[PDB]
Amino acid sequence: MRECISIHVGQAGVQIGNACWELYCLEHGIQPDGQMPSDKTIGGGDDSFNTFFSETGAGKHVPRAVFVDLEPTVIDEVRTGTYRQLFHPEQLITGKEDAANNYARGHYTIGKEIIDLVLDRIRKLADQCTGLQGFLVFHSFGGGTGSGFTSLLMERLSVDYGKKSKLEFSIYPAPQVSTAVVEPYNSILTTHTTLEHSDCAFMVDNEAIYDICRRNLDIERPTYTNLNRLISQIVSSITASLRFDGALNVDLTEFQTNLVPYPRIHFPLATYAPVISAEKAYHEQLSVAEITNACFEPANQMVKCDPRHGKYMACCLLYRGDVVPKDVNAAIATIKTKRSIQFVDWCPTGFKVGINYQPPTVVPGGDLAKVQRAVCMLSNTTAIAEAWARLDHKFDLMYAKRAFVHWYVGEGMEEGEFSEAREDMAALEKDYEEVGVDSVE
Amino acid sequence: MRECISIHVGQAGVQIGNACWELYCLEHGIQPDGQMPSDKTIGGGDDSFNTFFSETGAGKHVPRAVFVDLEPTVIDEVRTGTYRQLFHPEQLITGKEDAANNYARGHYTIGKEIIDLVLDRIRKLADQCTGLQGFLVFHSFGGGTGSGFTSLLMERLSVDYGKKSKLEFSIYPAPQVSTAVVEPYNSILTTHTTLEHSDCAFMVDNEAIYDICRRNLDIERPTYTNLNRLISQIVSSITASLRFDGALNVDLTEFQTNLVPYPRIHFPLATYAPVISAEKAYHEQLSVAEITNACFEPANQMVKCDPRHGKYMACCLLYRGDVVPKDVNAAIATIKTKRSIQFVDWCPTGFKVGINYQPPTVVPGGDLAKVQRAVCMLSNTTAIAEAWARLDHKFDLMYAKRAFVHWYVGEGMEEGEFSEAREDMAALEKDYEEVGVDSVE
Amino acid sequence: MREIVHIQAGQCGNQIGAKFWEVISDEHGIDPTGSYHGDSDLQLERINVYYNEATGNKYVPRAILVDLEPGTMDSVRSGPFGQIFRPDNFVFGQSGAGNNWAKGHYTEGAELVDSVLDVVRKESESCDCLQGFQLTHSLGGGTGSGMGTLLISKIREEYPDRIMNTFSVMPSPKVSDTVVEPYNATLSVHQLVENTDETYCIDNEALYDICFRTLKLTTPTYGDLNHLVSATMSGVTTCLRFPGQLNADLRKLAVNMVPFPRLHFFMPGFAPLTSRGSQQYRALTVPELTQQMFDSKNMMAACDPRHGRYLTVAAIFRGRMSMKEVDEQMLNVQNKNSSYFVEWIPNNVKTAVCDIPPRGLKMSATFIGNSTAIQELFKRISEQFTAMFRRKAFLHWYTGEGMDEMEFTEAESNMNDLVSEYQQYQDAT
Amino acid sequence: MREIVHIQAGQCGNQIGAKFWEVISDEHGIDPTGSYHGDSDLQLERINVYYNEATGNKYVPRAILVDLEPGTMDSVRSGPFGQIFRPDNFVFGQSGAGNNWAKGHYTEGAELVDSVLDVVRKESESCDCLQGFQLTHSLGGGTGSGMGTLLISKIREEYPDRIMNTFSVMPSPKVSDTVVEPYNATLSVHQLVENTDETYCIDNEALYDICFRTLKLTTPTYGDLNHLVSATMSGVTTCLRFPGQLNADLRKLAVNMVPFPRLHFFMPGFAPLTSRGSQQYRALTVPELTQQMFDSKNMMAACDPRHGRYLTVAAIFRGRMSMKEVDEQMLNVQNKNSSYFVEWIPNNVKTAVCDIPPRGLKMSATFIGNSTAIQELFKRISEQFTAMFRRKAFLHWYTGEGMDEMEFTEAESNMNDLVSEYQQYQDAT
Ligand SMILES: CC(=O)O[C@H]1C(=O)[C@@]2(C)[C@H]([C@H](OC(=O)c3ccccc3)[C@]3(O)C[C@H](OC(=O)[C@H](O)[C@@H](NC(=O)c4ccccc4)c4ccccc4)C(C)=C1C3(C)C)[C@]1(OC(C)=O)CO[C@@H]1C[C@@H]2O
Ligand SMILES: CC(=O)O[C@H]1C(=O)[C@@]2(C)[C@H]([C@H](OC(=O)c3ccccc3)[C@]3(O)C[C@H](OC(=O)[C@H](O)[C@@H](NC(=O)c4ccccc4)c4ccccc4)C(C)=C1C3(C)C)[C@]1(OC(C)=O)CO[C@@H]1C[C@@H]2O
Ligand SMILES: Nc1nc2c(ncn2[C@@H]2O[C@H](COP(=O)(O)OP(=O)(O)O)[C@@H](O)[C@H]2O)c(=O)[nH]1
Ligand SMILES: Nc1nc2c(ncn2[C@@H]2O[C@H](COP(=O)(O)OP(=O)(O)O)[C@@H](O)[C@H]2O)c(=O)[nH]1
Repeated sequence: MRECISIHVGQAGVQIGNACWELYCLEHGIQPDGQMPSDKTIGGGDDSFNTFFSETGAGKHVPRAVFVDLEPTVIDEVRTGTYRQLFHPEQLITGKEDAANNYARGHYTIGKEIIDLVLDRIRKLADQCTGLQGFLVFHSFGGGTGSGFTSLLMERLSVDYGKKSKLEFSIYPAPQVSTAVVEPYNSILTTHTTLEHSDCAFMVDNEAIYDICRRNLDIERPTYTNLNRLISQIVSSITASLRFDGALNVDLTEFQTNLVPYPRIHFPLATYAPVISAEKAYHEQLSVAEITNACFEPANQMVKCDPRHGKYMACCLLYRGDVVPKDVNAAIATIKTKRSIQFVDWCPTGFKVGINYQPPTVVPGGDLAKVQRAVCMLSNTTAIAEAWARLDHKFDLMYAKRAFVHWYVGEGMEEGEFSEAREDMAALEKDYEEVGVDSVE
Repeated sequence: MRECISIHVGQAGVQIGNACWELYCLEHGIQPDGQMPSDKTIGGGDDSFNTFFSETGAGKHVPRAVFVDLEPTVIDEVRTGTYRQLFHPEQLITGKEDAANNYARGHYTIGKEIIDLVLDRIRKLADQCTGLQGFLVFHSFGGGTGSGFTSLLMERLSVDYGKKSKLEFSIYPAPQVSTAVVEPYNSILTTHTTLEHSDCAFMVDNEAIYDICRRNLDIERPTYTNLNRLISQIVSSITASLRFDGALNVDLTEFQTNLVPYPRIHFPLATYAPVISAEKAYHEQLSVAEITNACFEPANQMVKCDPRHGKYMACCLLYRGDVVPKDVNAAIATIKTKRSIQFVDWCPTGFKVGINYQPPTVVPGGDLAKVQRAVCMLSNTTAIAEAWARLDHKFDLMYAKRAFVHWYVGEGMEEGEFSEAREDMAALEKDYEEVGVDSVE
Repeated sequence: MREIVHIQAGQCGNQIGAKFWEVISDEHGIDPTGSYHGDSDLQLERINVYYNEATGNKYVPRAILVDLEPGTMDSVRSGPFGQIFRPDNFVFGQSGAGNNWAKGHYTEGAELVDSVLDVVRKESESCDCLQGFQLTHSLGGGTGSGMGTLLISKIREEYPDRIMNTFSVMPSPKVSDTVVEPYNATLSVHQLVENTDETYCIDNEALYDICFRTLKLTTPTYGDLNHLVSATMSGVTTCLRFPGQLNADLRKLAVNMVPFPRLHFFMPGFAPLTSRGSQQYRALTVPELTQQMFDSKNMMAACDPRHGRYLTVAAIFRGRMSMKEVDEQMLNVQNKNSSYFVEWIPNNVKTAVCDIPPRGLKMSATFIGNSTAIQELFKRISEQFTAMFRRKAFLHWYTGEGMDEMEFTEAESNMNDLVSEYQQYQDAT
Repeated sequence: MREIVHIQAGQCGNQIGAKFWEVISDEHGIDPTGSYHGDSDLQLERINVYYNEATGNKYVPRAILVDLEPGTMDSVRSGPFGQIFRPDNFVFGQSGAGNNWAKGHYTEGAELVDSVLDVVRKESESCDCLQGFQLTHSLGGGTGSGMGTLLISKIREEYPDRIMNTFSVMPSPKVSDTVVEPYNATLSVHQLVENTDETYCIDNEALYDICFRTLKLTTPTYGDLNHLVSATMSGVTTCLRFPGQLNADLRKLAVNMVPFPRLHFFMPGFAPLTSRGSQQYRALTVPELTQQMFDSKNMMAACDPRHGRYLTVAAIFRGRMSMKEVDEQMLNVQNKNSSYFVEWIPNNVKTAVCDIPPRGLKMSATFIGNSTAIQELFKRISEQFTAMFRRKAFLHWYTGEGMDEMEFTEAESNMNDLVSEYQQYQDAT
């Protein structure tokens, strides 16, 4: 059984998961009290709730997910909220003080105190698995728990397990919008485990999502609650071919085989094409052809980036619903035709399509409309180096005067560690300079 | 008929028995006024009340148990309480002053005055037996009656009877928690009869039970009343295959044959796996496989101990309820697989399973939930030597200055007896050093 | 003529035989009460092989139930088939065996065996012309091992020429549910060597393996594994009870299964075994059944025949079948697999063919193999034995009961000598 | 006689064969449940070429379904035709292949192939006189490519003289839906060279082109393209199953299709293909069908024959037809187009004529071509291969799984050598 583990770390990581685990409840037809209703005398793990829901006896569905925070407060929104009996009580693990936007606290001081209790929750879910697929860590670069703790966990998960996929859903720091002033300190130090221990790190940021809500979608005033329903449709599609039938299904490992060229070039941005408001959902031509072109739009990116500034290296089309493939292959051939879209010269064969039959669900009270088709495009590009150049420069400014150093050293790390994680990220940005360039003879 | 004798000595020994004889009343369907209700026109000693209940004429069930105390006060909680007509009047034997945390008083001074009246109660129950199995002494090491009197009785029970099993349910002194300061004096002196006269001594202690209530069970604030319902499920399962049908039944003597290697290596700790609170009883996977693994947990121990510090020598699985054996044999083979679990090198064949069909009863107002399966694991390990090293050191501290010696000598024992019972326990702890070690050639 | 006395002994012995006399009692159309409700007069011609007819056409088996514990007897009495036995054949003590060999063979066994051999003589003095006996018991129990081998070693003094065979369950190291089952199995292998004519070694793991892989069961109990075993025990003496084209008694097997004395440890096998649903997808034929009887995954002994050579086999078919296909399939096997057979014996296979299949299908078969690969059993025990005994663990519960050490060392050597008897007869030309 | 074992492998393999045994199961009037519901006794004379008759006139194919992923098997079971297979032939692992060649050929393939060759021997030991095998698989998948070529290279060690052919789907650069399909196709072309008797190279673009232009379909799925392909695979072995005027087995083609060893890569073709509606406007005749079989737009391989020369072709007609018109049309072609044929072979065409058309029309035909123009396939791959491999992209997912570089460089050279084998046999007199 294609089972998978969600881990939701820190405030952002928890609050995304609300929006994730809201959705799968609708995907598999599960009430917020964990119950499938009486109109499901059909095949459950044939609808495959069984990758995200261990079926407790007597018709009861509890996730394979763990909600971890160093602060009591965030998870206590999940107790009560409405999800107060969806979750297993023992998978909502609270500390007492958060890392408090301090990587040294989340990794050394506070994080170690709950790390074995969290790893022991993993084993209780790891031993219930048959054919474990991998882990889905959610966090934010630029928290304390999202960076400090996640770094501590990913070390321990690499040692105990090794073999499985470990996906990350990070939130990257936005170039203008930021709310912590040590936001770049906590991102340089999380660089270390993100490239080494994760197998595929995704990056999103809040400004590139603000664009999409306002422009494609005509929401006046987004909150985090609005953005995370969007986040969840990207992840819901990723992991949908594990758990629904379709031609050209794609396991969690078939991403990495088809998306990732080299060891540490594993930072693909996602998109999602049918972000359409109810009114704008008429005046649609929402065919396969238009929605494939919309993925390649530099405005429909989930990262503050412009693929017109770099070259794509792989793409990866994951479609849901009322789909005929030859419409897709004719829309690929258009994509190969255009010269505004630069692939690299060593790719040649562009990219991997994957289709699934299960259409998305419209989240109730949600922002989307009812669409028939839907497409994430996970896509390596050299344009995500530009996100890095805009953030190294913020780190290099503050660390030039050794600003907030005294908080960090007095918590269980060294001054020396800044100089290593800065070199470490400077080497990544040098890899994408050398991976964009073709070789000639 | 598979009959058995409970003897409940001292304050702790009585107050456990309340929680034991509460339970069997529910096991066999007996009201607190000793009556089976009208809906039992089925086979009584076929449900085999007849190991713990001599059926008085006219449908009335009185135990084969004797409640002994040197103090009037404890048993007077049983007269009245609610059990005031469950018990035979003549099996509630009171002294007038307790031994008063003084072994010399419980064994020589006060104990001899009631010892023949207690042995004569045994004969009145011994002669009513057909196929007497053995005795179940309950007490605490570190009382006066629990140590001094129990030592006196076990001498007399070995002489009159010899042949039968004599189980003990001791409470061992906890390393931090203690309430008597001569607690180690009374434990060194009870060492003598525990290894010599008992056939199988169990040890529990209060801290290792505090853990389980708080952690597995989410009780905020345990009392003795809470702990002893737990104690009683361990004993209720031990003696359940005598008195219910199941495949692989296990008599009282089949423990000792399968649990006990050598003459004095007969100190097995028990566990119990489904200690689950009502809320945490959903979010269960409470299969046979998980509940077998839970026995081998160093946290689910009934002794302040960590089997990761010693090697198991035998184990002994006693299961109740909705059980398919092949699930068990596949869970054994997992246990043999792991290298965190050290058996010894002369065991090879690990351990003995036993199954019973009768599911536990949820004690009303009790702490457990409704579980379908349940497992005690009686298990010899070399890790119980560690409980001893932590208590000899407390004895050796106080006896270095000959502290409370003047109370003991002036009551009917010698200074010389401390030096013999210290050597006696030092030899046990030397046996487990020499029984953990394999022989090589 | 050719009666069989059944001595089911111990807990395990009683469970199998409970299910055993539920099959035989279906073979001959015996009511639960003990009346006859068949239609075919084949069921009665040879009913007397197992059943005493009593007054007014009730049919009481010739089985004797022995125990050292009242429990199993009360279960059987109170069940569906309590009515079928004679109540003077429920012979039982009160004090349990301890899963201790000494306790069932010397102390508490010897006390009872007088009151049981007196029941053996009720049965043996009533028969026309007795053929054989049979224990159903367990090497690894107290009464199955100890009391069983006391009953055996006291029947050879009375009835020294009847085919006495056992269906003995042998321990497997993968599935352990008793700590001293090496002690209890070693001291009874010692007795089965010198005293028995045929020994059908059965394991536990080999029966799950049939349930999981072949039958596609989910959740096996003792109830299910012995339901298999009873379909083997029915097959053994089929041609004793039904007419056939080749007949084959107990004695007929014994004679040409057993090259040397002492090597009388057989590996059964049954075929067919399908799941329900997967029955309309196998065509049921003699080459279909032959392939199951020689596949390793249909052995009720937890060994692989490929770790040795069959000395001899017997093939007992039950059904309206041909003789060429039988004589050919049994030929094409000992040609294609000629290195899996001992070559100093021509025609390793004996066929027997009955006419009467079990009461649900056509064309069953039963494989009974004298393979050299059974020393894999005796060594896995004599490694556990020698690992506990070097410490002298669990010794006082044995020396306490009338035994001593020198019974152990000799019994260990009698097991380890016959490992060097299967070994000699595997290799060396 | 002349049985065919079917090994459908991978995801693609299972989809085609799902639709393949929906055609064959119509050729012989097999019910979805597995009973027979025909009327003509032609359907049964040679049913045994594909179907084991089982107990009580049910017909179980001789197909084995292999996968490294439970999904396709559960789909097929739960569909219209789940009932038809034997449930012991649904052999599958749990961990997916990765669309990785190494993962299906070394790590997770080798683990399973033991449990599959044991199913090959269930099938091969039941046949009267086996003719051949067949994979249905995909060069560009994990299990289709990797596990397929592990199964093949282990059958040549067992059954070294049976016609083993593949219907392999080959990648096209116009339609890409996997990034490393050059890696996965290169390492399996290497195995198909030395191990296979005939190889029917099929593409994707060539099947849309038939749907769009000829059939006038709107919206093709895998469901529709393999429905075509299965009408080719039926045609191949028609004269093996039906009586004809010229017969032609698997072996008959093989022999005179293949000049040199190693050049066993064929281009199928089917005719007729009309839309519905445009059927009453074509007169259906032998010159009508011949013109479709030689037109480039009816090739199921995405090439143009005009970029080379046919070495040899075979023409397999199915229907009540003449022999002069056949013998003439096949003559008038290799005269008018004599520069499109290799001239060192006289009579490039082999005709076979069956008597039994498909179950909707008269007079079908099947073109199977050994053209030199198939090096257009091998070069379009060995350009993508050499463009990724010069960077060593996607390498750690391969060297991680037991492979190394030197398996690549040799496998690239084995593909690039046979480009220089079609090249030699196109030109040079
Ligand atoms: C339509 C049909 O043919 O059904 C068969 C059947 O499907 C199969 C699968 C049966 C079936 O057996 C089981 O499923 C099974 C259940 C528990 C324990 C062991 C097996 C069957 O239940 C059992 C049943 O057996 C008999 O009736 C024999 O007489 C058998 N008798 C019993 O053990 C028995 C069963 C139930 C009640 C009372 C007695 C026997 C075999 C050898 C020697 C003496 C007697 C049969 C043939 C079948 C069913 C009914 C489905 C099989 O078993 C036996 C012992 O025959 C399992 O593998 C064999 C092959 C059979 O073909
Ligand atoms: C009235 C009439 O003559 O109609 C024809 C028809 O119009 C044509 C266009 C058919 C038709 O086929 C298709 O349109 C088609 C659909 C999906 C994929 C591939 C083709 C036909 O559907 C398919 C159908 O095929 C058969 O019945 C064969 O036995 C065929 N069987 C199947 O594949 C099958 C399909 C659907 C339902 C049941 C069976 C076969 C072919 C080769 C080997 C074995 C079996 C036929 C002759 C026709 C229709 C019905 C319109 C054609 O195809 C076949 C496979 O024969 C397409 O080009 C040919 C030429 C036929 O003349
Ligand atoms: N198949 C099988 N039979 C057993 C096993 N253990 C004991 N037996 C049988 O049970 C009988 C021996 O009794 P035992 O179970 O020791 O008796 P008790 O333990 O006092 O009730 C014999 O007939 C044995 O063949 C076992 O593990 N498997
Ligand atoms: N023709 C073809 N077959 C494919 C393609 N991708 C995978 N396959 C086939 O699918 C099988 C692998 O199964 P896969 O799709 O990986 O299974 P998953 O775990 O469900 O993704 C192999 O037999 C492949 O040859 C493709 O692009 N084309």
